[PDB]
Amino acid sequence: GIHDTNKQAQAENSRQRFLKLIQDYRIVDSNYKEENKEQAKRQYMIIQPEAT
Amino acid sequence: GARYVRQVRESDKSRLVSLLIHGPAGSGKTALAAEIALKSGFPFIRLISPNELSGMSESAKIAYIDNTFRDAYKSPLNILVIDSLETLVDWVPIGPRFSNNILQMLKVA
Ligand SMILES: Nc1ncnc2c1ncn2[C@@H]1O[C@H](COP(=O)(O)OP(=O)(O)OP(=O)(O)O)[C@@H](O)[C@H]1O
Repeated sequence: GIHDTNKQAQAENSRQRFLKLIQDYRIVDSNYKEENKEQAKRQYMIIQPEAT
Repeated sequence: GARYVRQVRESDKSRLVSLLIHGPAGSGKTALAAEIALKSGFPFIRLISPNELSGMSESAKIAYIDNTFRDAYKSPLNILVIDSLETLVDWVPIGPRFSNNILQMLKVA
């Protein structure tokens, strides 16, 4: 699209949308990590089944 | 403390007295214990602390503490200081995990 302003516009729109997609992915990942932490806290912060 | 010391000194029937010193961390407990022990003025004084017991093995610790209790039954007036019980017995709450044999040995001693 370097020589046609319309093609450049199209490319930039694709870029924006793909960037939004990436952001969404990042968000999901972060949230899930944070949740996995709280569950891993839940399970072991208490007296445990009888010894090995 | 001094009162208790005189009590053990004089009485003929109370031949064994045990004390416990508890409080928040950093309250300065061992200093008090040592000061009482020193100012008592008995022939025989001894100290069991975690600080000595590093790096050695389980059988070795039980042996050592047994020896120390053996040695104190000469000399008809005696004093022993046991520092920081919980770390001698390997406490960590996560399991919780700790060594039961040592605990029993002290409980019987
Ligand atoms: N009145 C007092 N009571 C307690 N400690 C005192 C007092 N006056 C001074 N100290 C200071 O207490 C310090 C020793 O405290 P000590 O070793 O008993 O601490 P601790 O809280 O038992 O330790 P830890 O938490 O490591 O087991 C010394 O530096 C001593 O100067």
